[PDB]
Amino acid sequence: TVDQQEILNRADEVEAPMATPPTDVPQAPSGLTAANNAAEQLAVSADNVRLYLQAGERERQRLATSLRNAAAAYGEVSDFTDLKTAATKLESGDQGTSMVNFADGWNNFNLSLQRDIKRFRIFENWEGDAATACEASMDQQKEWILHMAKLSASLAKQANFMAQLQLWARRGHPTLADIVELERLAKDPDYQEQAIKLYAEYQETSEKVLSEYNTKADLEPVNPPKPPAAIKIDPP
Amino acid sequence: TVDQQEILNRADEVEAPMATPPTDVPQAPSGLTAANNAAEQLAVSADNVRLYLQAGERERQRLATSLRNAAAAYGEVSDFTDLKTAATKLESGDQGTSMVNFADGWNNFNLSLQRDIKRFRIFENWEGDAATACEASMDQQKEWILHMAKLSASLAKQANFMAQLQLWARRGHPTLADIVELERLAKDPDYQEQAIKLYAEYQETSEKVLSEYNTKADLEPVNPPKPPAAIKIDPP
Amino acid sequence: TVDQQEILNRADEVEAPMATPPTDVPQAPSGLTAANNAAEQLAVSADNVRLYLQAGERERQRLATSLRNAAAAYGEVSDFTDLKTAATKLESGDQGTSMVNFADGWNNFNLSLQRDIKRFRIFENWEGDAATACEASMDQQKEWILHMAKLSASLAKQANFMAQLQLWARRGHPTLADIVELERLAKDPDYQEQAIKLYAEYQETSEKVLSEYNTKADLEPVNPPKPPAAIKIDPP
Amino acid sequence: TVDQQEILNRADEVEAPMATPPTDVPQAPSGLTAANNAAEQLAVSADNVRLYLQAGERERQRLATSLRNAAAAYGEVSDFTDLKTAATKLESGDQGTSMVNFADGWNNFNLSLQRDIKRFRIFENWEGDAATACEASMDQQKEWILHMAKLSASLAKQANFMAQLQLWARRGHPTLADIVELERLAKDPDYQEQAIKLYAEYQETSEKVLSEYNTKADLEPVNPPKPPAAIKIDPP
Amino acid sequence: TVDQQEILNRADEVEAPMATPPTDVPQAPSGLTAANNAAEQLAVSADNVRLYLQAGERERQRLATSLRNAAAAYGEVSDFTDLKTAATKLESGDQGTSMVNFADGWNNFNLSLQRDIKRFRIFENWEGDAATACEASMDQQKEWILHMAKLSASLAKQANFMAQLQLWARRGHPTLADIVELERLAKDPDYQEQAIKLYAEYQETSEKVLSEYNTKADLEPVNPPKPPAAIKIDPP
Amino acid sequence: TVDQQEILNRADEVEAPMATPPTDVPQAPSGLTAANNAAEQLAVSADNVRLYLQAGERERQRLATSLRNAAAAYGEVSDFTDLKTAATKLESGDQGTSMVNFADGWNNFNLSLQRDIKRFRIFENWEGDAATACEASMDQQKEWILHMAKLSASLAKQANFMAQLQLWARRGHPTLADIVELERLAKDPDYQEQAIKLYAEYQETSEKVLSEYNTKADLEPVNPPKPPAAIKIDPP
Amino acid sequence: TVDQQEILNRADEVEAPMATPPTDVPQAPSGLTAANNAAEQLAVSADNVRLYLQAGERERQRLATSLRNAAAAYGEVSDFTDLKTAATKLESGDQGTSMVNFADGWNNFNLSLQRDIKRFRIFENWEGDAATACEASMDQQKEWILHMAKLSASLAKQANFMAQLQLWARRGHPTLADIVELERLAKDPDYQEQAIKLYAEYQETSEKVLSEYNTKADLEPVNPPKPPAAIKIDPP
Repeated sequence: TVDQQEILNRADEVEAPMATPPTDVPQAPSGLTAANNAAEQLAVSADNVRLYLQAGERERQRLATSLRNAAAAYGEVSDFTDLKTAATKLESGDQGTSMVNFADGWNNFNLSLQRDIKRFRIFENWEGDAATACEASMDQQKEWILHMAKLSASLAKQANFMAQLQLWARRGHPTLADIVELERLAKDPDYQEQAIKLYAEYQETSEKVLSEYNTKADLEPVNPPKPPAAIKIDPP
Repeated sequence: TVDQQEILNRADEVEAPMATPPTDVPQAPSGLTAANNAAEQLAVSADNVRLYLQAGERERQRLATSLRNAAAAYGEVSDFTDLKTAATKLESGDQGTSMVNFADGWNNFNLSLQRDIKRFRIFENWEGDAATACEASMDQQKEWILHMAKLSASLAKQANFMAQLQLWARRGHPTLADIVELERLAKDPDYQEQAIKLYAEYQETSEKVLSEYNTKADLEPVNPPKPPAAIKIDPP
Repeated sequence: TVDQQEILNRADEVEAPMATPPTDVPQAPSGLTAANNAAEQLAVSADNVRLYLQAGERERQRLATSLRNAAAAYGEVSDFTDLKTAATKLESGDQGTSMVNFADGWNNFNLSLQRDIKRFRIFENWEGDAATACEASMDQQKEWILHMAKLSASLAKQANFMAQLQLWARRGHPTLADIVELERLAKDPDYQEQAIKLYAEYQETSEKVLSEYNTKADLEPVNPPKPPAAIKIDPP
Repeated sequence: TVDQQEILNRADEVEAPMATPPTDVPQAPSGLTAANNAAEQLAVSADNVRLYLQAGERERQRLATSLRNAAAAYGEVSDFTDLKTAATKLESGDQGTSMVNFADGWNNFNLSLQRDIKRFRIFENWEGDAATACEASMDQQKEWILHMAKLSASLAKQANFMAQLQLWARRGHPTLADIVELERLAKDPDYQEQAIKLYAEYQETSEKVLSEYNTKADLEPVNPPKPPAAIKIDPP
Repeated sequence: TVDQQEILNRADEVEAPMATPPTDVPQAPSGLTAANNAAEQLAVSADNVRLYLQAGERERQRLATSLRNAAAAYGEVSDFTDLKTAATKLESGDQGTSMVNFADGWNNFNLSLQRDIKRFRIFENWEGDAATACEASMDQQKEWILHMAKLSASLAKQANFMAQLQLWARRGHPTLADIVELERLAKDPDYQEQAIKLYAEYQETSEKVLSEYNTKADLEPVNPPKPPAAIKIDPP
Repeated sequence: TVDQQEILNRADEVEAPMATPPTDVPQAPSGLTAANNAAEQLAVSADNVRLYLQAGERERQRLATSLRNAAAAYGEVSDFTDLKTAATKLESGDQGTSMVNFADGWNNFNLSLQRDIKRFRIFENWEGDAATACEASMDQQKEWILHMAKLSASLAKQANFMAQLQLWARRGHPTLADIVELERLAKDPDYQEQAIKLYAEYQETSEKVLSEYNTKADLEPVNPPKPPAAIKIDPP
Repeated sequence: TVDQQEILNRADEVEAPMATPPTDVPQAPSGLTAANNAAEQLAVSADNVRLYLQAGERERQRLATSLRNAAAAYGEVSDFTDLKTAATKLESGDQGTSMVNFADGWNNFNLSLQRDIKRFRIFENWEGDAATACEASMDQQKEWILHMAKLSASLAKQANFMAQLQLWARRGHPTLADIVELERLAKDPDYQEQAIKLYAEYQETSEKVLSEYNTKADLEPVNPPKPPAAIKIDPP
């Protein structure tokens, strides 16, 4: 006939908790202002993704309620200070370890969302109009979940990008020790022919690296779409 | 039953003031005419963004009013003068510090708008047609707010671009001191073989740098979309 | 109740004169035929923009009339002659100063149009169907004004482009003095081995520069869209 | 009241003759077959543009008639022979002067069409449904005229392109005199080591230049859109 | 009144024969298999274009009949054998002369179709609904004719492409005489150090040239659209 | 009157057999696994094309039946083993001859389909609604046939691509004989300085060639569209 | 008449089991974290594809049921530890053999799905509305199956990509043995001039290779579309 028990089991399965998203807060990789902006952009994007996940959770409760109603349809139930400032900022911070932890957490969440779309599979023994409509609704929830996983992945991708940017800038930029060297070796009045040249070259490379850093550390915000409305089935 | 108190609390939350946008006026980085044009373009774009923010504020008041009405639905409640002119203009101004302050303010505003979309989350305990319609309206307001944050970001991005352009032009262009040097060292009649060559090279590089400056300092205007109309719910 | 005085004040504000567009006529930067074509294209585009501005002015009068009617709804109220020709033309004219004056005027007009969209802001105290419709109409006028400002900007951009093209061609092309030199130094029969070589090189570079000049001096016409029709509100 | 005289004056203004298009027939720049094809393509495109201009003239008469009817609505009123052939063809013809005359004429026509859209401006003192409809019709005619001017411009652009192609090919291709030289200097049996090399190089460059010439001289046809139908207003 | 004679004259003009398309059959430029494929592709495309031209001819007869009916509405009326094979094929055939004759014929047809759209011009003295509809139908026929001319042009363009490909391959590929030379000079046992090197280089260049030849000689088919249906006007 | 005999003749012509597609099975050019995959992909694509050709044959029978009914409407009728493995596989197989036979067959089929669209030409003496509808149906069949010919061409193109890939890989990859040489010349303990270098270079080039081979030998599947449904005309 | 037996045979043919998809689980090619992520992404994508294949199987059962009903319609029926860590991870794992086994299995599945669309061919002897509708439904199932085969192919393609990435990284990155060498040869205090240079170069190349590895090992998820609903035919 009609297997109400299959429908009830599927209703409990569809609103079971999914994976818990990460909650760690990523810190700025360095002391540069663009780095702090990037870290704050990531934190805000993470908060917004968590918020929309709670919205999806509500949609799944409503879908489970509709399934239970559908089941009940059957039966009863030259000074160096600019260079020194740039270098000091660049070598401060944690150099990206918290970014990597952030990215790992969000990649894990990506994968664990992807593993959890079994709960939206089609029914074995249920058929008819209500079953078709509920399957369409579960399919929509599945699509939204996959989109959310993709957003989680893009979040982790941006965090990894920030970590690699920090490394690239750190090996492309004159060290604080090199700047202290160049300054002192400019305190002696025999090398000027060389030190002044080196100062100009450092100051060049520094402006160049920092311009690269400032533009590439401008992260896109992540806005999650709201989950599609669950199908509503009133109690009999 | 129906939690009117949740709706009233959400109505007060949705029309609470958001972050205040920055009001500082960015100055031209140099004395060049294109720089002044760019600064004025930025000032006008900032004014226009502030104006549309006031429009969005009105839409949020109307949305709060509609929520209060919906709640009441339940119960009672060769001369060097061209070179000298070019250099003098290029080294005048504040060299972009007010642009950087402008950009910082607008990036902060970007982030603080992004942090303030909690006020548009779905309802916990409210359901039905009015709740669905009000959620759709809040979702629209949220979308508009995110677009406005994106425009704020683009504003700050343009200001940062102007600051970097000023630096690039300043290290790519012969100094006023170098021009005074070249002129004087051309006042002595032994070096002509060299000074005339150097004059032509300077004048080349100067035209080149200034053409770059004039085209890249042509900033796009920013026109904000008007906020979507709030849903209207009449009093019972 | 309903503030008729706000509506009447807004009606007077919306049809107040806007900035006056520039009327100066840009001259050809040189004697080349493509330069004259470019100057005439600019003059025609400027005339067409001014014409459409008058159209927009009429639309704003009609909008003000509709607002006054809406207010009344409440209560009572080898020879060198080709080279010598090319050079002589290239060094004639004003070399682009009138183009720069033209561009400055049109950039100023761009900015002053952008500053004048306050007159289309939403109403504070007016609400209902007529207010919504009038706000939509003002929004349309605002959009058209911003498009017109963008066209003004593109006009100034083209004029600046012509000035820079004139400079580029002038420093890329052999001078009239250099051609007179090469000719005379070819009047003596000892240098032929050199002068004939130099003549061919000049004639090369000249064809090259003039082909560049002729294609890049082909300016797009500017056709302004007509302003959207104002909303019509009949007197009561 | 209603100014019939304004409408009648505008009716006479809208059907006044516009500029006369050029009628000169462009000749092939050289003797090459692709050049003759290009000249014939240009002649056909010019004929087709002139034909559609006559169509637009009829539409303007009909529009003027409709305006007069609308006014009456108010009151009473190794051998060298392949090289020698290629060179002989390339140096024949007029080398592009008639192309330049053609292009000048069509650029003048472009500009003079652009200057003649005043006749489609909105009305000062006429209003209502018929006025709106007639303004829409005049706007359509204006759009068609601007498109026709753009086509005229593209026609002149192609003619200029053909002239520049002729120059480019002429300075990129071995002269007839150089070929006669190479042949004769190959009649003496001491230089073969050199002349045979030079023959192969000429024959290379010649095939190369002629392939370039043949593909770039393949001109797009110009098909004018027919003018939009004038609005029809019957006599009262 | 109504000029029936104009309509009848236009009916005879519209169904007069147009230019006759060429009927010559293009031969393969060489003995290569890709060349034979290309020639057959061209022959088939030419046949298909001729077929659709006959279809258009029928549409013009029907249009003329409809015009006559509309008129009657008023009143009564290392071995070298792979190299030797490649070279022998490449130097066989007519080397592209029949391709050039084919292309000339089809370019002439292109132009003569373009010259023959006068027969679709608007009417001078005929007006009303039938005239508008017949003008729309003639306009459609004109559009189809222009598309057919464009297809004829593309046909000639492909034939010219094949001829140029044959030339390019012939001067890029080792001659049969050079291969006989290399073989014989490899029959003597003193040069091996050189001949074996040269054999490998030839065999390289030969594979390279033939791969180029085989891919570029893959011609697109030409499918003509069928002509739009003529408007049908029944006899009175 | 109405020529039924023309319709009956066209009905017999439209369902006459078309060309028979090739049935030969293409073998893998080498022993590489990607080559076997490519050959199997080609075999499957060929089978699928043959299947859809049978579908089109049924559609043509139905169209002929509809034509006969329409006619009846009138009257009565370092070890070297990875290198040795790679080389041994690369030099096995038939090196692409069966691919070339396959491609020839499918190109012939392409052309012979293109030659066989006469059977869908418009009618001479048949007119009216049924004739128009049957012509539209024949036009659709013609379009499908041209698409099928294009798919046949793409099939042959892929086979040719595989043959050229086999040649490219074979001359870009160290021979089995060269690998046996390098190994043995590494069996003697005097050359190591050289042989080890050569081994690394071979192993490099081999990985490089095989990666190229594996990615380019990944062939797209060919899915034919089903033929459009024939028009149905019931018997009178 | 109507061949019910053909329909019943086709119903049994359409729901016969298709090929069984592979079930092997691909392991990470190395010890890098991105490699583990890639392997897990592949495993999840494989699981999701298998799930949708089960969905398609249900659709084919329903289609077979509808066919049986349609049949019944007729009758009764400087330390080195970062380098040492990087190298140790890179050389761990199986270096991609399980990826290659995975890819082979999924390519086989691709091909075997492509070979199994005979079951959706059109009917020989069945005609009418039900036959047309069932053919459309089978065509849809065929389209879905081809899309699923394409997804299987993309799955195998990604696995092959991971294997090639592992090889590329392994020959682009300093060996663990080379790092042990460089460290020890830095334990002796005579070579520093060289070893320190080599350490910096290794550390460079290592960061470079690992950044490449981490970004290219970021695999797209594969989301299969759900199969189109089978046509429903109720029993008579």
